[PDB]
Amino acid sequence: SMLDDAKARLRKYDIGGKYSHLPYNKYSVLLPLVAKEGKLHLLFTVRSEKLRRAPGEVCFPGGKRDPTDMDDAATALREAQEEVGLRPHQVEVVCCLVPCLIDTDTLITPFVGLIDHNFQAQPNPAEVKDVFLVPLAYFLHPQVHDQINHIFEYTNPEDGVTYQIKGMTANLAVLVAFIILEKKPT
Ligand SMILES: Cc1cccc(CC(=O)Nc2cccnc2)c1
Repeated sequence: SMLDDAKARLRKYDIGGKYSHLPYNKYSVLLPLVAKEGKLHLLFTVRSEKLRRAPGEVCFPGGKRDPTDMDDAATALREAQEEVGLRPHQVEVVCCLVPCLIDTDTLITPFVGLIDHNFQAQPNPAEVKDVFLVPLAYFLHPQVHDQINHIFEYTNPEDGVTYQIKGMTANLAVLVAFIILEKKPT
C-alpha cells in the first residue's frame, strides 16, 4: 500500500539514536505526513507573529527538548501536541532523519510521523498563526523564487493563499519527498 510503501522507504534512512546523546542545545521537529485524496501531504505551521524567533515564518511543529522528554522523538510529539493539538495516539513516528547542525551549539533532530486520518488541527494561537498542508509531490517541482537564496511559493488551490517556505523547513520537505517519491511506477 501507499502508506506501507512510504514507511518502508523512510526506514532505510533512519539514523535512530546515533547522534542523540551529543552535548548540544537540542531541538526536535516533526515532519507530519497526512494522506488525503489519495496522495501524501506534509503538514506545516505558520509561527505566530508574537514569537521572538522567526515570527510569521513557515515551520514544522517542534521545539526545544525539556527534562520531561524520554528521548528526542518525545520532544517532537510534546511540542506538536502543544502547537497543533496532535495527540500521541494520532501519530506513528517512523524514523529519525539526519539531524541539522546550527549556530555551532545546536542540533535539530527531525522525525517523520504518519498522522491519523481523523486528526484535525487545533492551532494554538499563542504559537501558531496557521496550519496548512502541501502535497509531497509539490517539492519535486516547486515554484522557486530567489530572494541570494531559494524560496518556495506554494499556493493552496482551496483558497488561493500563497505561503513562502524557506531554509531548513524547505530543505527537509524536499528530502522527505525524494525519499518517498523517487523511482515509483505510475
Ligand atoms: C524547521 C524548524 C527549525 C527550528 C525549530 C523548529 C521547531 C519549532 O520551533 N516549531 C514551531 C514552533 C512554533 C510554531 N510552529 C512551529 C523547526
